Amino acid sequence: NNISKSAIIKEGVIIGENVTIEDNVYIDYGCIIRDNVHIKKGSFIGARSILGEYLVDFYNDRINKKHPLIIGENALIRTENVIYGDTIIGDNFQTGHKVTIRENTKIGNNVKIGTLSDIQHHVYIGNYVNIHSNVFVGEKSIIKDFVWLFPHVVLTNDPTPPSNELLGVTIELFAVIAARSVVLPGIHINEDALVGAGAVVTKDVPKETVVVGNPAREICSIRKIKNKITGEQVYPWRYTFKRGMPWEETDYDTWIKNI
Amino acid sequence: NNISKSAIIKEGVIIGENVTIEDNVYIDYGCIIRDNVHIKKGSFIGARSILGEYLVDFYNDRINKKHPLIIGENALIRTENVIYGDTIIGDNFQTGHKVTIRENTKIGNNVKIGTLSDIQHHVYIGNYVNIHSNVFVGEKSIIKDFVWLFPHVVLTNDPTPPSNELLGVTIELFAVIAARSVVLPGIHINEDALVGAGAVVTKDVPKETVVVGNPAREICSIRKIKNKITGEQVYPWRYTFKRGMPWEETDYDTWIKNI
Amino acid sequence: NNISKSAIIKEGVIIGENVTIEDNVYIDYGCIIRDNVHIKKGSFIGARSILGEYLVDFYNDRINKKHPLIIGENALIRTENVIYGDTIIGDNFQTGHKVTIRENTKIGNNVKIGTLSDIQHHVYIGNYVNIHSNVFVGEKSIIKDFVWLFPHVVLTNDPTPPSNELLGVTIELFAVIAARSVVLPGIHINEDALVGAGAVVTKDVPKETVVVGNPAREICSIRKIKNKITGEQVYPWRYTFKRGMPWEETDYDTWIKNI
Ligand SMILES: CC(C)(COP(=O)(O)OP(=O)(O)OC[C@H]1O[C@@H](n2cnc3c(N)ncnc32)[C@H](O)[C@@H]1OP(=O)(O)O)[C@@H](O)C(=O)NCCC(=O)NCCS
Ligand SMILES: CC(C)(COP(=O)(O)OP(=O)(O)OC[C@H]1O[C@@H](n2cnc3c(N)ncnc32)[C@H](O)[C@@H]1OP(=O)(O)O)[C@@H](O)C(=O)NCCC(=O)NCCS
Ligand SMILES: CC(C)(COP(=O)(O)OP(=O)(O)OC[C@H]1O[C@@H](n2cnc3c(N)ncnc32)[C@H](O)[C@@H]1OP(=O)(O)O)[C@@H](O)C(=O)NCCC(=O)NCCS
Ligand SMILES: Cc1cn([C@H]2C[C@H](O)[C@@H](COP(=O)(O)OP(=O)(O)O[C@H]3O[C@H](C)[C@H](O)[C@H](N)[C@H]3O)O2)c(=O)[nH]c1=O
Ligand SMILES: Cc1cn([C@H]2C[C@H](O)[C@@H](COP(=O)(O)OP(=O)(O)O[C@H]3O[C@H](C)[C@H](O)[C@H](N)[C@H]3O)O2)c(=O)[nH]c1=O
Ligand SMILES: Cc1cn([C@H]2C[C@H](O)[C@@H](COP(=O)(O)OP(=O)(O)O[C@H]3O[C@H](C)[C@H](O)[C@H](N)[C@H]3O)O2)c(=O)[nH]c1=O
Repeated sequence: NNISKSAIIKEGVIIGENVTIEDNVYIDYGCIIRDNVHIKKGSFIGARSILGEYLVDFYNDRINKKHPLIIGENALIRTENVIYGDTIIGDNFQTGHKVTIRENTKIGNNVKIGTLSDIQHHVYIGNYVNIHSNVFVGEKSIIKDFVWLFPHVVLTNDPTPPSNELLGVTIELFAVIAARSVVLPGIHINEDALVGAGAVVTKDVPKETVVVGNPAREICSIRKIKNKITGEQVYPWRYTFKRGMPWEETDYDTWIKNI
Repeated sequence: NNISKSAIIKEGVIIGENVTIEDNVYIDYGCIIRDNVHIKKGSFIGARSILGEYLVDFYNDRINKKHPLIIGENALIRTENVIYGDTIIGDNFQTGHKVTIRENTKIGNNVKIGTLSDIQHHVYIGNYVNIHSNVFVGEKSIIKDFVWLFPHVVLTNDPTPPSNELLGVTIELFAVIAARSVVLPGIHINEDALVGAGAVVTKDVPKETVVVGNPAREICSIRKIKNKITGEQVYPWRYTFKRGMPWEETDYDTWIKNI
Repeated sequence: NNISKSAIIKEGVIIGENVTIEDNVYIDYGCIIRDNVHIKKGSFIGARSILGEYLVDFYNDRINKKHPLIIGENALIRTENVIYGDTIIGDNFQTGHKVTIRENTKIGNNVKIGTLSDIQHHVYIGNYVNIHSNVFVGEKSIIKDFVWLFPHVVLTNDPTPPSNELLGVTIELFAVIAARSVVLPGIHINEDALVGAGAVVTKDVPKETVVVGNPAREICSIRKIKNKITGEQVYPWRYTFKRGMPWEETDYDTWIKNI
């Protein structure tokens, strides 16, 4: 192991082998840090979380194989998060409570995953992605930058279950999936699209389009939407909302010029 | 601190500062009692729960600020509940497992919150409220006395997400929201209304009215409903159901005369 | 107690009385094994799980009554599962994380229950049943062999809530309930039926029938369904899918001849 003198490791913490904990990481009461886990500088790991959780192969003979987990700098991981090995999480990651993240998954920077969320294996999550409470993200899902998944959203992948050939969902830049929506396997949700709350999305959703219902149906251009309090046009949301975004201190247009 | 000699504190328990535990409180294995938490007499706190959980400001510099949490008398809090500071919970509170309750929230007396439920910040819950399994209660929601939220209900608050101006839902006295229903932001569910299972509630629901569907539509007066086993009129439910209610030992009419 | 010399009991484990742990059982960090729990040979019990969790009667006077829990051979129980007393689980059981299983419940062999699932009391689950992530199974539900419940499915039981007379759902052999579906009380889902994702099932679903929508409506024979990748007829699924099934090494027809 390699643990920094500035790291704060509370009691009850259990540490395995081939563990690297950088500078100013704080590991709260009772976490279990299994083998092959690397936590980058400045991170906070919440009470009782279990990092580098066992992949299936461990159970064959109870011998833990090597499946490195890396968590980027300055994470703010809340209590009891369970994160599998063979996964990579970028910088400035934040979570709510009791989140579960599987193996062979990649999560970008400045991503937020809320309480109870369940990220399966072989998932791709980009940067500045916001996944709220109890969202189910099935294997093979691809979530592009700036997408928002509201509470209780479920992204599926078996088109005619149970079957052998899975098709993951792809959610393109800035699309928002409102709460309690379920997306069917292999569907493409296009850029700046809006899936209304509770929808059952059975077909691809075209860019800048709003769909609602079971089955979801297109009701209009996202541009038609007016803020309910101020009467202003809302979407694309990048010009009306910037809390926690990279253009927070400027404006989208200037920011995107620079990138 | 101030801990009663009659309190039973199991092992693994971790206690912070400015903690007050009254008489005959029982704190099960491994709970973490962070600073500024007051647990009233007779309460049971389940294994591994974490009380007075850190608000966001702690993370600025890892210095825990003062945000008192008070839990009323005779709570029956199950395992692994996470409850934030700056919140008040009344007497005879009961929970299921792994419930999460945020800050700046107020919960009345004789309230029940089930397994996995997630109560966000700035929520108001009255008395004799029953929230069943895995209900998501968003910030600014106002839940009046005697309301029932069935498993997987989700109360939302961002009308055109992501946006800055939130509108909480208000659920009036005795209304029942059946399972897997989602309520849109700022909706008013009126007294004795019934939201049928799985509904997507997009408009206010008038008193004593039953709505179903996606989007929910009024189908009839709640009074039209017959018990499926006995054929008797069901609603208002206060005259047909009294298990755990304050008129349990009498009758509604006599009881309400007295209050 | 009766604990095998071959059992591996990690630290932090807490064991009560009248506990029997067979040969080659492995109990991971911090589990709490309350009284009257019998874990059969070869089982793995994940970190921080709590087995033989207290029934309601304990709380009367904080005296734990006798409600035996038995877990069959070779379980693979993941972290933080909470399992009540007065319940029986068969052999080769596997779970995801943070699953909750209530009392007076019976679970067969080769059953899988995923992350966050919540099994209430007085539930019946047969063999080779697959319950995926965050499924809510209400009391009195009867789930027959080979049934699949996809993420976020919810089986209800109070027909006109809150009421006193509950009616459990019955899911017959091999039926599949797709994700985010809710089934109303007392409904019968017949053999080899398919409930499409997100459905609101308000009426019995006839054998080999596919229903979709809110409220769910019959759209066709399950036999009409073609695999989306291969174009082949999918159902009954027993002839097209066999991963983890008892006819995995043979074929259904030969297998069922033998049983
Ligand atoms: C997409 C959305 C913004 C559109 O709502 P809207 O602007 O209020 O649409 P309208 O109020 O103009 O209603 C338009 C019509 O579509 C219906 N409708 C609106 N949203 C619907 C939905 N999610 N599902 C089904 N029907 C819907 C309305 O009932 C109305 O139908 P009607 O007048 O014929 O009876 C809204 O459905 C939504 O999803 N809000 C997000 C809630 C959320 O999840 N926030 C994040 C979590 S806090
Ligand atoms: C509101 C409720 C009681 C009405 O159910 P109901 O009395 O069976 O209504 P009916 O059986 O008379 O059916 C009336 C019509 O409305 C439809 N309907 C009933 N409930 C519906 C629902 N929740 N969503 C959509 N449609 C619904 C029925 O299919 C029928 O339609 P149809 O005959 O044209 O095909 C029921 O929907 C419900 O919510 N039960 C609560 C289940 C629950 O969540 N319990 C608590 C958790 S245990
Ligand atoms: C039942 C199911 C297989 C049928 O999907 P399907 O074969 O794609 O049906 P189709 O694509 O031929 O679409 C048929 C029609 O029914 C509609 N439809 C399909 N599934 C629907 C659903 N779940 N709810 C409502 N409508 C649905 C389609 O939109 C189309 O309507 P339209 O053409 O008039 O606009 C699918 O709904 C489903 O449930 N897949 C399972 C997803 C899942 O939960 N997997 C397990 C978790 S990974
Ligand atoms: C900040 C914080 C978050 N969380 C969890 C709760 C949620 O599951 C997840 C995100 O919570 P958050 O307060 O950061 O919420 P936000 O992601 O900021 O979402 C808000 O803004 C959105 C645009 C929408 O308007 C939404 N309705 C609002 O809640 O993280 C905690 O558990 N504790 C915390 O202290
Ligand atoms: C009593 C008890 C409750 N709980 C959790 C389970 C649920 O999430 C929540 C409420 O469970 P509960 O048994 O007290 O159920 P109730 O609130 O009594 O709801 C029942 O009555 C309602 C009218 C409806 O008919 C409903 N379908 C029934 O389950 O608390 C436990 O985890 N363990 C327990 O021992
Ligand atoms: C194997 C495994 C499962 N689990 C949990 C995750 C789920 O909640 C539950 C089942 O996960 P699983 O990988 O065994 O999935 P399966 O039950 O194999 O389901 C797959 O195959 C089905 C036919 C459908 O195509 C489905 N979309 C696929 O995911 O157990 C873990 O937490 N860790 C694990 O390592």
